[PDB]
Amino acid sequence: NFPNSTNLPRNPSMADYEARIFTFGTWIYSVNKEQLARAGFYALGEGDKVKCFHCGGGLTDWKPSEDPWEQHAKWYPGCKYLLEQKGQEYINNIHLTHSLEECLVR
Amino acid sequence: NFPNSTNLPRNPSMADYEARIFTFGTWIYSVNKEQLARAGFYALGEGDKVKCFHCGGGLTDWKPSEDPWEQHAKWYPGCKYLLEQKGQEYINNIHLTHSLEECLVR
Ligand SMILES: C[C@H](N)c1nc(C(=O)N2CCC[C@H]2C(=O)N[C@@H](Cc2c[nH]c3ccccc23)C(=O)O)co1
Ligand SMILES: C[C@H](N)c1nc(C(=O)N2CCC[C@H]2C(=O)N[C@@H](Cc2c[nH]c3ccccc23)C(=O)O)co1
Ligand SMILES: [Zn+2]
Ligand SMILES: [Zn+2]
Repeated sequence: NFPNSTNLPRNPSMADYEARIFTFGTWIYSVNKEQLARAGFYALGEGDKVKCFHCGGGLTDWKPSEDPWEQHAKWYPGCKYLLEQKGQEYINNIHLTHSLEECLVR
Repeated sequence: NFPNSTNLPRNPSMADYEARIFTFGTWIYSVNKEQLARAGFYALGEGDKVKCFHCGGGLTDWKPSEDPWEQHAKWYPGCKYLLEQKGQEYINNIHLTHSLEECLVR
C-alpha cells in the first residue's frame, strides 16, 4: 500500500488520541507510547509495530534514542497529519538532518 | 577582527536601514542593494564588499544567485541581528543546507 498524502485520514477510527493510546496495552518497548500516540501512531499488537492513523505509514524496531515525530517525517514525509502538527520548517530540518547524516558517514 | 556575537551592534551608525542604503550609491553588482540593506549590510565602497552593521562580518564576490540572508547566516552564524530577523529555525535550515551541499559534492 502507498502512503496516504491526502488531507483525509486513512484510518478514521484511530483519529482520537485516546483511541490510539488504548491499542498499546502494556508497552515494554524503548519508545514511550504516549509520544507515539501524539505522533499519530497506534499499535498493531506484534512487536513494536505502529501505524499512523492518517497516512497509514508503519514503523518497527524502535531503537533507544529514535524519535516518533522524527521517524514519522523521515519515512512518511507526505503525511498531512505530520504537516499539520509540525509545519514544513520542522519537516525540512529533519530531512536535511537525516540526509546530512547519511552523507557524513559516506 | 573576530565576529561580534553580542546583542549590541558593533557599528551603531549603520543601525538604520536608510543609513545603510545610502552607503551604496549606484550599485552595479548582481545582488540587489535593498536586499543587502535589509539583511543588515552596508557598502564599503570597493567592489561589492559589504559589512554587517551588527556583527561586523564582511562578504564579497557576490554571485548572481547568492542570497544576503543565506550568506549572512553561512558566514556569521553568531550574529545576533541575524538571529533577531530570522530565528534559529531558518538559521539551522541554512546551515544544514550548506553542509549537505558540501557533502553531496564530496
Ligand atoms: C523507527 C524504526 N527504526 C524504523 N522503522 C522503520 C520501518 O518500519 N519501515 C520503513 C518504511 C517501511 C517500514 C518497514 O520496514 N516495514 C516492513 C515490515 C512491516 C510489515 N508491516 C508493518 C507494519 C508496521 C511497521 C512495519 C511493518 C515493510 O516491509 O513494510 C523504519 O525505521
Ligand atoms: C557572498 C560571497 N560569495 C562571499 N563572500 C564571502 C566573504 O567575503 N568572506 C567569508 C568570510 C571572510 C570573507 C572574506 O573572504 N573576506 C576577505 C577579504 C576582505 C577584506 N576586507 C573585507 C570586507 C568585506 C568583505 C570582504 C573583505 C578577508 O580576508 O576578510 C564569502 O562568501
Ligand atoms: Zn502519518
Ligand atoms: Zn551580522
